[PDB]
Amino acid sequence: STLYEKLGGTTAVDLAVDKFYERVLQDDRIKHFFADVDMAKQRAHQKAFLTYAFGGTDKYDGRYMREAHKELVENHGLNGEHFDAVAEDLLATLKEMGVPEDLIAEVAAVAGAPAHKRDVLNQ
Ligand code: HEM
Ligand SMILES: [K+]
Repeated sequence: STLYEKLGGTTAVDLAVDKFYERVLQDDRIKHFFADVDMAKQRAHQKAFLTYAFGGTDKYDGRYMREAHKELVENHGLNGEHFDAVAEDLLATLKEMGVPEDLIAEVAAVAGAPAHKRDVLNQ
């Protein structure tokens, strides 16, 4: 199954989520998409994204993805350049964790997959 077991338990998951959260928070390309939400919810998001990318797709229905990002698309100007910045932040986090470049490619293909990018971007 999912995230806890793929990364190797509680501490490892928290490490991945915190590093990802940190990088995105400091990323001027995209930090503003989180301006109207609290810090706890910003981290919860990076956790969700990470879970998805590692293969916990199940709980993130495309229709829910479309709706969940609709205000970003309509109100914050969310586009593909932004989507890519977040994907790239995740992969940079996993590299900074020593995760193998092949295995980063595996999640890179998931997180950045056309049907999901299409849903997030309200294409
Ligand atoms: C792997 C791709 C992604 C998945 C699976 C995903 C999933 C989610 C989910 C499940 C929520 C809902 C949180 C909630 O309802 O409590 C959410 C919210 C959000 N996502 Fe994503 N997301 C993805 C990519 C992105 C990207 C690329 C951005 C760009 C910044 C983004 C920005 C946001 C924002 C701003 C919210 C709303 C925060 C809030 O109001 O709670 N997401 N996303
Ligand atoms: K543990």
